[PDB]
Amino acid sequence: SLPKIGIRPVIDGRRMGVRESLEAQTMNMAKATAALISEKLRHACGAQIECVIADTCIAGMAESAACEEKFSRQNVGVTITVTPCWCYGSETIDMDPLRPKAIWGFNGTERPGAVYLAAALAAHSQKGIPAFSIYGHDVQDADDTTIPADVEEKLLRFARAGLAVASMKGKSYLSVGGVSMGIAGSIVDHNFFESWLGMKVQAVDMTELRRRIDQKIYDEVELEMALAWADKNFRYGEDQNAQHYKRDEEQSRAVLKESLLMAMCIRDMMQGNEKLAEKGLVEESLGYNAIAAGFQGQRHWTDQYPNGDTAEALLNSSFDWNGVREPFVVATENDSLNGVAMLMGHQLTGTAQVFADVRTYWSPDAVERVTGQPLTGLAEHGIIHLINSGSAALDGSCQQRDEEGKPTMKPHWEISQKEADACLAATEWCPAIHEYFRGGGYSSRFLTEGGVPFTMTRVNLIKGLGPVLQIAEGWSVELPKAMHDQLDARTNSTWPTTWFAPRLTGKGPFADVYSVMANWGANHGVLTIGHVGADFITLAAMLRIPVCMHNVEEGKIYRPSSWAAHGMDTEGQDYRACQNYGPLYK
Amino acid sequence: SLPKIGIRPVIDGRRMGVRESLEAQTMNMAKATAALISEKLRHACGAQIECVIADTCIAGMAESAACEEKFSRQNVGVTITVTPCWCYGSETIDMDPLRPKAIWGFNGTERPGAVYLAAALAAHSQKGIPAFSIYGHDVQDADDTTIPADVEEKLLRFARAGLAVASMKGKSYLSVGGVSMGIAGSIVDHNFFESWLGMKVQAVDMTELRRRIDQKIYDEVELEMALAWADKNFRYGEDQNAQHYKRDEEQSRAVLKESLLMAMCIRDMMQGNEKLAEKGLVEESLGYNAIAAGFQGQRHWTDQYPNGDTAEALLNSSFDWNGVREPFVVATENDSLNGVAMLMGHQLTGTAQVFADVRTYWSPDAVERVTGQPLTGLAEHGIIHLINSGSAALDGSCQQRDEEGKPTMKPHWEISQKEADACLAATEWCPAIHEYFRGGGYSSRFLTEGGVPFTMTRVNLIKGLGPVLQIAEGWSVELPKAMHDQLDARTNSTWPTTWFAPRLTGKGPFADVYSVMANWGANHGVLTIGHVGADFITLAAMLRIPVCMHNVEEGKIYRPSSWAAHGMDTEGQDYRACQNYGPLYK
Amino acid sequence: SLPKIGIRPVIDGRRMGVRESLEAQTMNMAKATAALISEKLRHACGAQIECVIADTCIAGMAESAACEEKFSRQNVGVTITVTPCWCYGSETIDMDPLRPKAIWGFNGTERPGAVYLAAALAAHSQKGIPAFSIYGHDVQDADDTTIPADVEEKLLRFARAGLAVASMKGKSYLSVGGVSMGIAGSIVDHNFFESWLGMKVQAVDMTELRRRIDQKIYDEVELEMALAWADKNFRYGEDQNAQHYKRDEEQSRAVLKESLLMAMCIRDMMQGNEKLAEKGLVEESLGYNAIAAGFQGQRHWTDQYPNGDTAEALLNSSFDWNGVREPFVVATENDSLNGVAMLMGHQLTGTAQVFADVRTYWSPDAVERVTGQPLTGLAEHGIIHLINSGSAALDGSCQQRDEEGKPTMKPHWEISQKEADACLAATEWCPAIHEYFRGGGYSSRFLTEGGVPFTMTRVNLIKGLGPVLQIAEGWSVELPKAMHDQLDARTNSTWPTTWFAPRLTGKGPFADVYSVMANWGANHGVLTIGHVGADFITLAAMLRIPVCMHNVEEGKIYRPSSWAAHGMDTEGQDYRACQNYGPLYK
Ligand SMILES: [Mn+2]
Ligand SMILES: [Mn+2]
Ligand SMILES: [Mn+2]
Repeated sequence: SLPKIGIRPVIDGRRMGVRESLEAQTMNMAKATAALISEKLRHACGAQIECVIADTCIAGMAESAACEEKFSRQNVGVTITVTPCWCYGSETIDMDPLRPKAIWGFNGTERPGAVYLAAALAAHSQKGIPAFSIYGHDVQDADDTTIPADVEEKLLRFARAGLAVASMKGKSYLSVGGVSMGIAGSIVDHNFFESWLGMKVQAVDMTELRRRIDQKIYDEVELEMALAWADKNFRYGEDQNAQHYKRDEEQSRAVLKESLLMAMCIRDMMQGNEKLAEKGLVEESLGYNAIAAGFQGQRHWTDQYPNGDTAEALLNSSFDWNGVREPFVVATENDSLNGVAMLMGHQLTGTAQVFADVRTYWSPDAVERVTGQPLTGLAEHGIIHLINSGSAALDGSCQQRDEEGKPTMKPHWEISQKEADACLAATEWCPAIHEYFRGGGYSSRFLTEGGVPFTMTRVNLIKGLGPVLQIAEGWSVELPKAMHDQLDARTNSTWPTTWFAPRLTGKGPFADVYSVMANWGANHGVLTIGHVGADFITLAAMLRIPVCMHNVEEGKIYRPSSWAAHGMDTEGQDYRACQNYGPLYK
Repeated sequence: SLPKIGIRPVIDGRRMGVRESLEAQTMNMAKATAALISEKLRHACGAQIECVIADTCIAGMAESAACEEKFSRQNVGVTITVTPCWCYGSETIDMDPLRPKAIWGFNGTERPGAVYLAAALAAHSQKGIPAFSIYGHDVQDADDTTIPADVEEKLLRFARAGLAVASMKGKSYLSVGGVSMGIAGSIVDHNFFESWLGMKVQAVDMTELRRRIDQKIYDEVELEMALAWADKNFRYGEDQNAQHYKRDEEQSRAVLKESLLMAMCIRDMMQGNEKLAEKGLVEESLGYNAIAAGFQGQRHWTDQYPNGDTAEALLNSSFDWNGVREPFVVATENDSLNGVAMLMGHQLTGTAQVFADVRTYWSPDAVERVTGQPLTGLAEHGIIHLINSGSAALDGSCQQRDEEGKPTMKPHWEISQKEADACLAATEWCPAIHEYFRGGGYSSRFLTEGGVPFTMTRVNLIKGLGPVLQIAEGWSVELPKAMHDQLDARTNSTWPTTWFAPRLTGKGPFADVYSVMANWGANHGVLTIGHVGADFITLAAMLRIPVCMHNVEEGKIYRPSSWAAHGMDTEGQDYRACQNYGPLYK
Repeated sequence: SLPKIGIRPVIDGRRMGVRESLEAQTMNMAKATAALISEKLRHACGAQIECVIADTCIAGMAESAACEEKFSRQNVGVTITVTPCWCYGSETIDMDPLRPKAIWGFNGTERPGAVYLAAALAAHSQKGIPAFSIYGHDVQDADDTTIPADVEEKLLRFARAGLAVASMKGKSYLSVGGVSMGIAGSIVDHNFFESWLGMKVQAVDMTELRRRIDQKIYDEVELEMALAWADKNFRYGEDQNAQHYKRDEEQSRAVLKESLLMAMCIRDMMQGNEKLAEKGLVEESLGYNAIAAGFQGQRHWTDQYPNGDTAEALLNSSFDWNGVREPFVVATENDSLNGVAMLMGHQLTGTAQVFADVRTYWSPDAVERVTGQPLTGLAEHGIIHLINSGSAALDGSCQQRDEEGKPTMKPHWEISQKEADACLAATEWCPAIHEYFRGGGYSSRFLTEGGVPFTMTRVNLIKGLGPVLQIAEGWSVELPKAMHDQLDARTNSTWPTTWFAPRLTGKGPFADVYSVMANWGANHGVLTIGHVGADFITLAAMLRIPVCMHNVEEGKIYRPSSWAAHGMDTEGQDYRACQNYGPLYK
């Protein structure tokens, strides 16, 4: 049952003509705002956002409380309060501390909603319930129905981030296994998930994965459909293994089968499968109500059974053998923390999220030193090498194209069947190397097209301080083939690659590309299509996660009004305010 | 809408006949629970309590999730989880912080439900979401359908209290005027109502009340119905005023009219009146969505107009000219902290609450000196005089008799109109003394019957500590008329009276009657009928208000299990645990 | 390298003869202490305790600085300062915050040790580093070298506990699996182990155990030995499974084989096995450096592979197919918190530890109702069924016997091989009930001999409060054969049983037997032989873990001096002391 947005039309309660004068414009402003969001935006799942409107305009507590009754029955997880006139501050505001809120005041003189806004905001900050401000840059006339650029931008950025918050609430992270090679992020912090995101964590031991394959706790016909799809579509790459370690044709397909079964069995665990009920396996059918998940893999799975690379790549992809669909969020090396970043990215943009190891920083001096060539253009100042250990969403090739014909990544509802297969055609599946993946496996190798805007994000936990976010907006570069193959042969050529250059501000961590990587707080990161830092920043305020690091333009910063009271400085305000309000849910 | 109780039947997840073998009993047990609550309990307003059972038994996150969706659209604000078997702990618990919750495990051996209870509870306190334990004293045979008596007490005590938490949530306290005569409780701490109770505060200047009377903003037909009704029933008391400050009948009619108007205009303010819409006054029709109020009175109102003595009495009573109805909660002198006690007591009992000033402690030495005869029986160790400034719930006369035919106060739905008139028959209406109340008034004078159990409660705000709760289970007593008459003349004989004897423990404040007076945290207190200390204590723990003074036996103290982990000592664990979890809402 | 005990003799600084008088006495008293300790105490593993003395006698900063670097060199985890004279306080105290320290002032008149003790403690508590205080009631003459009874208890109790804290520092807890059946204790909290105990947690997925048994990563020679032993010594009980679920003998051989192979494999993982390195399995030969360990089992392993009933039971015993050894600590269901109470139990007593489900409380009324008979003697007031879900240290049969020939448990170095076979011939190996344990297994069933004194303990984590300790001293009982069989039948007759009865104080949780269970913090607990509540209380205090529940007479309560400054109440002092000082390690 999807969350909804609740519009609260708010009004001057005084009569003898004043209320009746204002009613129509007020409710129409409400309607306007439903209209704007519902057409402009979608859930990440794909569905149409349903906005709920109060039965009458609110001018005080009786009317205000009817709305709450109407909203609770209707699962509203966000609200916007809209008005063109002055109304009675604290009597009319929304006091539920759990939901993100925003106040839109019509910037006018004849209709001075802007005035009420600043007062209703001051009530919010005084009662410890922060709210966002929507304030038009230019005074409009009282007979105008248009919505300016700025207002619409905020209205939408707000709603984009509010629907993310409410979508996580009440849902599960599924931890298939636990700690992978002492990686911090795989030490799943149930209190972080419960207190900040409002999630439950379900832990499942990887023998549960094994059990499902063996005891035939999957859809047997789907396996054949999957394999059929696998055969027609999968272009294989070079085996790189030592000769005595190679696998014959029959062994190679048993690996492949298992790999596919793992993908299937994980999905069955995350979201359930009615077919297993029919098949009689009634217990296993319900799933763990999980919108994100991790798979440990190394060391203990991959030292005997096939690595999860295929399964991870297919589940993070927008498409598979059953057609196009909304991508899953499955973290490799069970990196619950990178999964959070993915899950936010997913819910903010509706697109596939590229899991990525932050492998190498290529210094301009260093690249001249081994390729003989110069880093040129976007890579002038240095390059960074994003390359996961055998898995990534296939959407990352960027064979998807926009309307202007440039390479990009897109929502699942915007994706035609031809673009699905085009992305497969960019993908060669190289066997895993047996010293590390003794059970075998297949990598998904691709190269992300150059010149794509990307947002590198990461969430870390810092003892004594809590969770923090890191952001680095940038671009993928496309190096000369001569240079590329030699840095690729240099690293791990079996694996998917992305060349990333980050926007520099010449300040602090973004002074030079070196320090960007040097101030990263983990070996992993998530790549989200686009420049979305401004949207990420707003979500981190809503969760009261401060941002230790970002290159987003100061003008673009959008947070609850309460934050500005915590200081003029954009960074300093964030730590005090986050400390103040603390986690949302407990 | 009214709040509902969610019942969560929880079950072992495994099949092969295991879940099957239990579904029946586990479902039957939720139904038995909802039935009992629904039969033996009512809302404070007299409505039937609905209960919502989960669609399926719960064994994991997915079923648990669907219970939540069901519960959210159904306005449930209390849960009880029931099981007769072991289940999967943290997967199956209710996670919402803002709801009171309980767990009831079947004390069986074939059915080891208490073994899940113990694990679930440990889960709760590890995850900072405390919950109540319901464990039956005696092992029960698997086929037994009956609910033990000790289990019934706990279930009901929990429901009774939980409903009160959920009833206050989102309602208003209407403060009519500001501070009265420097009384701390008249400084309305808006944050306390928000954070602790989940209510809001509406402030109305008393000029508004004047305005309604001036501009005839009230159902005019009602007024002559009121006035008619009083003329038929109101006894009158001697004018203890001076000769020059006495009033001719014409003047007296003016105050009584006004005294009865205030009752109606305050009531109309608190909840609203559709008649006012019908007469064109659509703004005033609505009300402030208020379940409690307070009226300032002195000095600024009582120095010109008639005091609220009469209004307050009738409003807090369980009947008026329109017959027997659920009482209101209006605080004399705008004592919002006496308001809260009144509110809490009323929600726990359904009955009317007696506002009292805590006027005199009469020593046994002191009584013998002024009357020549000693206090005897229940008054053996001292008496405390409880007498409010002119007002009190007429039901406080205790003219009502119960099933065994002895003095009491019943929930309004067990009040026959015949009894209603007996409480009016024992009340004499006496004029206000002019020097204090210049605008005059009438004061409901009655004498409470002896031997009636009472609990006396107060809430107080201690800066740097928060809200605290005082409780004192005791008896009202009858004194010999000669004795009573002397002590009434010294104090105020136009004012209603109750002679209170607190039950002693011989320890702390309850070592003697003097100490009970001397520790009481304010000049005002509240009388709830019967011995309801246990219910208050439970309610207090649900709201995380520590209890600082009580004479309830140690076995009766019922609180979440987490409390026990903060220490064996019932006073020590309470402060520490209350310090830990803090106010419920923010 | 085990920790050592550092003994500090301290002396009056001043020379000119007086110092020189005391030097002989001062260190003769320190050598007595080192002799007393190493005579009456041994390490839990069996080794003799090594007491390092300071090279000189300490009288100022200079000598005390030498003594530390010597003490750092020798691995002392505990210090005991002794003296028979005045010395210079702030100059002579051990200042290392991590080591648990005690000070032993001699009670003489010519030799004023008492005075030094108070000034030293005062300096300690003023400098934030609590220490214990040893003081004899009765005064002794300076020529007397014998050490009195009461000083002996305080020295032994201190060193016994300080060694516990010392032995756990830097060691690891091995988590074989993740969360078991949503049990809080099996959500291993890494930061608890680290901060409070100075331990690490190593997480291994249960698939790694699979690999070791499938790829023969074990000693195959021992395996045959084990099977041989198993055939010779194992008695079997009857199969209580359904017929269609009964295993034939070919299957029962494999199930047994793997159960035993689990034992061996889990051991290897904990401490290393060098036979493996010879065998070319060098990486698996090191192990994880573990002094406790949890095994998850349900649900994921037990739904396809044989359970750990047998393995757990054999590892936690004081003997196996290689004869008598220091028992291991393996927690069933990966309940790490029960593991911690086992670890503590073990370190303090050197015995085996019994892991229990706190399954049923049998009120007198209940036992009369069902058996027709009444409980009697120690069982007079109630009885609590302690029964683990398949596995328990076989020592728990209490077939081992003491000097007088009374039932008991002994540390592994006082257990005759004849005794171990006694313990084993009390057992019968019942096959696992198929529907809970699909994979099979063998549940070690015995009946604990009555009259034995026992201590039940538990550790819980409370959000906002941190860890806490539960203690209940009592005895096991022996009921009439007829009564036992009625009670056992309906419960779980294939599983090991212990009838426990807690000493009642009349107060709080120990007012009666119902309360004991009712306030118990989890489904699980640990049985440690005898009445060692006094020991756990002392170890808790060194560990800064409040004691929320205990029935130890307060005469025996022994904690650091600083505690006394936090109040007279033996409970309030504790919570305040623990919140002040908090975890030893970060
Ligand atoms: Mn990696
Ligand atoms: Mn008063
Ligand atoms: Mn158990």
